[PDB]
Amino acid sequence: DKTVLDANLDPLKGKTIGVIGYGNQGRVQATIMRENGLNVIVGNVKDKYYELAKKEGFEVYEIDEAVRRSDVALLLIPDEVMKEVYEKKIAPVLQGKKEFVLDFASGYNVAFGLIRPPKSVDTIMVAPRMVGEGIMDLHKQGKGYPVLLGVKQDASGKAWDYAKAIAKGIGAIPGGIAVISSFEEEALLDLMSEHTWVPILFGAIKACYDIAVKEYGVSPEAALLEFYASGELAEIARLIAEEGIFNQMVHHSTTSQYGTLTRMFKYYDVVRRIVENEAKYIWDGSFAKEWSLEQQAGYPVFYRLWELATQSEMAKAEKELYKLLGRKVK
Amino acid sequence: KTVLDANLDPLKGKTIGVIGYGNQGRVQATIMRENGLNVIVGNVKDKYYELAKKEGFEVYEIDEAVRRSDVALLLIPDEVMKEVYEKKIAPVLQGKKEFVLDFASGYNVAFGLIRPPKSVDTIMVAPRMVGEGIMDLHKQGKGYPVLLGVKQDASGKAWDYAKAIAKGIGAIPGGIAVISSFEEEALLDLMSEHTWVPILFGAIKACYDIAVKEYGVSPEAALLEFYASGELAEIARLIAEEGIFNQMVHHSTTSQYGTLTRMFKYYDVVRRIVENEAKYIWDGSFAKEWSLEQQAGYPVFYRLWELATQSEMAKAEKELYKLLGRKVK
Amino acid sequence: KTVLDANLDPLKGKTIGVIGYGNQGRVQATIMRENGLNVIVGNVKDKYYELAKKEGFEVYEIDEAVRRSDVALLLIPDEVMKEVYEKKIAPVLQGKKEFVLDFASGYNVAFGLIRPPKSVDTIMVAPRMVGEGIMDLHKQGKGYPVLLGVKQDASGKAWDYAKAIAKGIGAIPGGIAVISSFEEEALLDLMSEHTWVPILFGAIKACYDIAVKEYGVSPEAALLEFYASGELAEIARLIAEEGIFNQMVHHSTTSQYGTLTRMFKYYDVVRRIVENEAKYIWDGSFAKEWSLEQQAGYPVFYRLWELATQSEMAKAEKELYKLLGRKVKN
Amino acid sequence: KTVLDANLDPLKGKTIGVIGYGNQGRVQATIMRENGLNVIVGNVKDKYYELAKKEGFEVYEIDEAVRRSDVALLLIPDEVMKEVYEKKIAPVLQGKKEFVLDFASGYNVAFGLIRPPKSVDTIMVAPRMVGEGIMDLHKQGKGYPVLLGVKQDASGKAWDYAKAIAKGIGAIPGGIAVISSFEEEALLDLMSEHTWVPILFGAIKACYDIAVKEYGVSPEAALLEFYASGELAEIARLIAEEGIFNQMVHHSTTSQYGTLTRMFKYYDVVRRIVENEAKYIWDGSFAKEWSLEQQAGYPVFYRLWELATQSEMAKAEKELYKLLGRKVKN
Ligand SMILES: NC(=O)C1=CN([C@@H]2O[C@H](COP(=O)(O)OP(=O)(O)OC[C@H]3O[C@@H](n4cnc5c(N)ncnc54)[C@H](OP(=O)(O)O)[C@@H]3O)[C@@H](O)[C@H]2O)C=CC1
Ligand SMILES: NC(=O)C1=CN([C@@H]2O[C@H](COP(=O)(O)OP(=O)(O)OC[C@H]3O[C@@H](n4cnc5c(N)ncnc54)[C@H](OP(=O)(O)O)[C@@H]3O)[C@@H](O)[C@H]2O)C=CC1
Ligand SMILES: NC(=O)C1=CN([C@@H]2O[C@H](COP(=O)(O)OP(=O)(O)OC[C@H]3O[C@@H](n4cnc5c(N)ncnc54)[C@H](OP(=O)(O)O)[C@@H]3O)[C@@H](O)[C@H]2O)C=CC1
Ligand SMILES: NC(=O)C1=CN([C@@H]2O[C@H](COP(=O)(O)OP(=O)(O)OC[C@H]3O[C@@H](n4cnc5c(N)ncnc54)[C@H](OP(=O)(O)O)[C@@H]3O)[C@@H](O)[C@H]2O)C=CC1
Ligand SMILES: O=C(O)C1(C(=O)O)CC1
Ligand SMILES: O=C(O)C1(C(=O)O)CC1
Ligand SMILES: O=C(O)C1(C(=O)O)CC1
Ligand SMILES: O=C(O)C1(C(=O)O)CC1
Ligand SMILES: O=C(O)C1(C(=O)O)CC1
Ligand SMILES: O=C(O)C1(C(=O)O)CC1
Ligand SMILES: [Mg+2]
Ligand SMILES: [Mg+2]
Ligand SMILES: [Mg+2]
Ligand SMILES: [Mg+2]
Ligand SMILES: [Mg+2]
Ligand SMILES: [Mg+2]
Ligand SMILES: [Mg+2]
Ligand SMILES: [Mg+2]
Repeated sequence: DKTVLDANLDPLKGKTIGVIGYGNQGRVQATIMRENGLNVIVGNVKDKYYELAKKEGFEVYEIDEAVRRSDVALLLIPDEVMKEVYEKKIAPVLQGKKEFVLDFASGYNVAFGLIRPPKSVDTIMVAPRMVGEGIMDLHKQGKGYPVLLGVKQDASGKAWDYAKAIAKGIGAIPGGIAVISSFEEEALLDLMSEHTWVPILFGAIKACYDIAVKEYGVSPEAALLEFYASGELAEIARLIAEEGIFNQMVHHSTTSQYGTLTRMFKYYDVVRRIVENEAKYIWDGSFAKEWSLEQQAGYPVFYRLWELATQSEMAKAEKELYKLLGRKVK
Repeated sequence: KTVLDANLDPLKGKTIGVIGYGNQGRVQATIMRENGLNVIVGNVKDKYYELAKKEGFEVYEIDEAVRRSDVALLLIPDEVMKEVYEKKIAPVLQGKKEFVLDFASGYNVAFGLIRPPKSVDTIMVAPRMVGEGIMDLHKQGKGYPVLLGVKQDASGKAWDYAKAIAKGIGAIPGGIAVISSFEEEALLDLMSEHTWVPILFGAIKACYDIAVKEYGVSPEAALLEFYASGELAEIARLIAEEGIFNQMVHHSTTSQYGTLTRMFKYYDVVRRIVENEAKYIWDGSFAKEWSLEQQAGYPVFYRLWELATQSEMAKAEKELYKLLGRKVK
Repeated sequence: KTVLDANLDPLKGKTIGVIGYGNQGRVQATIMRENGLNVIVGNVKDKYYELAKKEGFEVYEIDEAVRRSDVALLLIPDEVMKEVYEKKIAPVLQGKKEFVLDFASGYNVAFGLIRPPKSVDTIMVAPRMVGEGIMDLHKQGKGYPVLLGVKQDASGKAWDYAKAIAKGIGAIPGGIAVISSFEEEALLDLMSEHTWVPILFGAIKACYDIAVKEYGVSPEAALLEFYASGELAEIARLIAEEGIFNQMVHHSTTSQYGTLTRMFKYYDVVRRIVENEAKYIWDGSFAKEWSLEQQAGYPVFYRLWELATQSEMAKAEKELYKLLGRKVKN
Repeated sequence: KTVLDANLDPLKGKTIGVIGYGNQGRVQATIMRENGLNVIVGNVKDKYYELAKKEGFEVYEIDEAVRRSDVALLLIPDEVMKEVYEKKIAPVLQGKKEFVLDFASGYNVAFGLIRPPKSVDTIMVAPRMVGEGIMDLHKQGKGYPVLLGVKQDASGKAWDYAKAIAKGIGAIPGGIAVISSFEEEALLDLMSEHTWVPILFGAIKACYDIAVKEYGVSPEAALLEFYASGELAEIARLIAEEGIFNQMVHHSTTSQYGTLTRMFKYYDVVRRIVENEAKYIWDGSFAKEWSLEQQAGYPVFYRLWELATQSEMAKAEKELYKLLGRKVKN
């Protein structure tokens, strides 16, 4: 229903695009838009990334200089420090604008109300659902990739004619898929993966090791070679991506199939209660209050939990094994 | 403990017979063919025989391979090793005054489903690898890990065989080889297929069923974030080659902080899950669950593919790939 | 939705192979011979054969019969069908190019105990009827209900057969036919024999064990009120004729008020009894319970008669029938 | 294990910069000037300066002092050390090639609130003493205990400094010095101010609130038995001289038996109180609780003073001291 695959590039012919940020994002969406023939500029603080970006012909300006030069901008800076740069530099300028847009990449700072643009402005979202550099490994092929789209304010009548038209210029369409969503759904799916099935994976290996070694008499050097020092995860995911999450398992054996399914439906009702509680804790914005306060205090907890992980009983006896193998490692 | 090398000299004058020619047969066979070792093959005559007839091997019947040789590698599955030991092979091994029997994975020994005689030496060589990449890793000359173990020894040299085998299947020198048992491997090679495999698939199934049903989300987008992307295919490449707690410097703090605060918040539940799942295996209460299913007709095994492959998630995933250009089943 | 009629020509010009001649075999058999149709009768040779040879039918052996015919009605139980498909029939069915295998109870398909090949059609025709009365009804001319379903179709005409068979077994036109699956066939045909059958027998056993041993009642009277009378037939005949909430006007309000006030007071308990009993069947965790019992020697099945048939209730029941003149136990 | 002595030459030939002149600054300061050592005294100028200029010391401003010297003893609280490192000092320390920063309480390091650079050594020297009695002890000649630790070393001599400092502050030889970390420094220094301090004050508050309001007791007597007398000091002086399980022979059996029978009856409850109170510190979930309070305006710390100082106990205590002649509240 909401599938979107093609859209014209005609609105932007005659409009300036101001890229913001030149991190490991800006070098991708800007370049794919440069060799697609659109007058585009760049804005950053001056560091190694400007000197790099000075070696590429880009018309780098200061930030507030670009955002009075241009017509639209792709605010490709992290979800951490977009608040300071909108509050301090940019937003006192946008009242000097009357026909303008502000294209975001991660809506953590909109759906939770941390930033509030005015009403004479259009806001949109263009989120690559892709690692970001693999795009450059793929865009040469002419095969695009998925994106996401959304709107907060449309005080110009043509928010969608911009958003649908942007994705055609960053190598996403025609050739891939473009999906229609909001910011409120953008931040949830972007967060619920970083809260629910990521740590519960790392939380099990930590407890399939702490049970195999300290209780059941197992060699530490072997316990890791079965969990996550082999090509299991490195190729379980490639198969899930290209075949089907419930269609790869014919490749494995029945002893691997039967034990999986009998225990997947046996624990669907105790990760449900983990996720329901972890989504209500985000839908209500009770995570921004947790993460926005940590930046004020000095990162006191974020500093400790690295020193428990990186000094535990697993990493200690893992760090030696890679020394006994010869990997590229700490 | 670790072994990193051992001479191939015990196995210059004895016959190796590999059984099975499947995902693992060709690779431990071919590598030992190019390493100067008179080796043979034994199987039923089928499509895997036919190319194996096109490869110069002495592909023979099973019990003829085992009156011929004194050593063999029984690379057949953990399911139907029992039928072939009780029926075809084991009545022969009484007629072998000395022999060695090299298993691959010890699901059929540590649980006592098979019991070789006492005039025999049992050993173990388990590739901890994907299986096919080993051949690409034989050409390179970079080996891979293995596991070793013993059930019964009546030669004083159960180890000089096992250590010396792994030198000849492209595992060492260049990789390592770790010392374990059958009892320890059938746990690690099962407790992965019980604990962190399903609880992964059990969360996506409930991070979707909560997003579409209760929170008003597009189905086509819910899949593009979880596991239809390039994400999952490279968070493993980094965990494998950098460190499970050292990839995270690449992500941002919004991705690091939410992870760690919730990993230590749930270590006391997946611990409580795995304790139950290990006691349900250490006591052999899984072989009784899996050996009975084979005897009934696979009745539960047949249903649970029919729920997974007809659920609310796969229905809308099976179509999104049609909107990308990938196959369907 | 609702089927009422279909042709009969898709089966004319073709042979039908009746398998089994039990208390259901003869019914669908004779009705199709009374309709003038070339049908054969495959069986093992016992008293049912010598009977079945006195009835004019042609008998061949099973693997000869299913070869001779074009479709067959495998009217053998759900218990020893697995042995006869595995041993005799199924090695023959690869020697055919179009064929059908008409089942009666799909307990042996939906649970995957049998798996027919790819070049074959599978269907279901379940008489939802007493079975014996159908002969008492074919001498009347009014049909009866059936059920229909498909497991696989490789002819494009899995339905023009199934819809057409039911007209030939005295079910339509005049009754109806309902469209379902095998997966729904076994559930409804099992949820009755798990949920409201035993809970009925489980209450009488506990309305007797409470009236005699705790409240001082004559045993000869406790049975005359529960189930020594035909009053249940006057609840069943009326429920079949009038309506399960319309047979109660015929009773009095003292019988209505106590019923309804307690039907809704316990709907929230038999719900939980049934939810557990349906999840224990949908997942196939009953075939594993019933297919193992056959393999052990029927050890539990043998005991539970000797508790029922030697209990406190049947003892004092078996004598009261001797004190009436009904069939005391053979 | 147990340190008892070390050299003093690694600091001779190098200046020492005393920061802070509080009730701890003067002590380690004067003892090092009494030992004939070139030391300076960096401070803000207040009554502690004018004092500190009357004592002969050289005062410079902070960023002038820490520039002048080679090492410094940052004897300022754990509360406003973050502001002075962030604002003044730390931008200077990149202009040095070898330096040391000797702390006193590692609440501001182990919780990551401060992060010194890579070209710097960090150490810990914690007086485990009242602090004022050290001057009463330096006029005696007997030293006292300390603690030692390291956060980073880039000289190979993080220990020949730390071991050597403690000899210069009247701690060794004659006392001892113990080897620990910052992470253990803050825990033991906090677990005492969380666990056995309040549970003491929490019992007297509930041995008074039960004796007066429920069991009919004179308020003027309930205090004279608990803590109006020096009997606590007669329990503390003896525990320091004799042994925490050897001060009890001096008491009677009625005082011995009731103690021990109830110490082991409640060891399994204060265990659970402390396990929760240590996991709430090891994870740094206290700095997030204390660093936020400073930002809001101290709203809770103002209230909980007004409940204690207006309670039912202090009211009738503040008058009894007026009825004795001790320091009634200022
Ligand atoms: N796994 C991941 O982390 C992935 C994230 N993404 C998204 O893709 C993009 C990632 O590109 P990446 O290159 O990783 O971004 P980086 O963080 O790598 O670079 C950030 C950019 O912002 C500038 N910058 C950083 N901090 C500040 C600051 N405090 N004040 C001002 N400017 C600052 C940087 O330096 P200068 O200004 O000198 O250039 C640079 O241009 C982001 O939008 C991210 O959300 C999507 C997929 C993968
Ligand atoms: N899954 C993996 O990647 C890993 C596998 N292993 C172990 O190695 C072995 C691999 O098993 P798998 O890869 O499944 O082998 P395959 O299923 O890949 O091939 C099966 C082989 O066994 C023969 N075979 C199959 N069924 C029968 C039977 N019923 N009777 C007789 N012969 C039969 C086949 O035909 P023919 O007889 O004509 O050859 C073929 O040679 C297992 O022991 C497994 O534990 C080790 C590490 C990981
Ligand atoms: N209970 C009912 O009223 C209902 C019945 N049905 C279905 O109709 C069928 C009725 O089965 P049922 O009534 O039990 O049949 P019967 O028990 O009435 O008669 C059994 C038939 O099967 C043959 N037979 C029995 N055991 C074997 C065996 N071990 N090997 C070979 N042949 C055997 C018998 O002998 P021979 O082969 O010599 O004839 C006879 O023909 C079932 O599928 C049931 O689900 C449908 C609706 C309700
Ligand atoms: N309190 C105790 O029971 C003991 C504490 N300690 C430890 O030793 C140190 C003692 O701290 P404390 O005794 O509280 O020091 P004091 O409170 O005794 O004196 C405070 C010192 O710091 C300076 N100062 C106070 N506030 C500020 C400020 N906001 N900005 C700049 N300078 C300031 C004061 O004025 P100026 O700068 O003008 O001198 C003075 O020199 C801490 O590290 C503590 O952990 C050691 C033993 C016992
Ligand atoms: O915000 C994040 O961390 C991303 C994710 O969805 O994983 C990259 C966008
Ligand atoms: O079938 C199994 O047991 C294997 C596993 O991955 O655990 C392949 C070896
Ligand atoms: O035996 C069975 O399964 C039947 C039932 O009534 O449930 C007769 C069909
Ligand atoms: O037998 C019945 O149904 C009666 C009732 O109304 O309770 C006694 C008449
Ligand atoms: O810093 C603290 O909190 C101290 C304590 O009372 O334990 C003074 C040392
Ligand atoms: O106050 C006490 O503890 C005494 C006792 O005998 O218990 C008087 C000494
Ligand atoms: Mg994210
Ligand atoms: Mg993610
Ligand atoms: Mg496995
Ligand atoms: Mg595995
Ligand atoms: Mg039934
Ligand atoms: Mg029924
Ligand atoms: Mg303290
Ligand atoms: Mg203290």
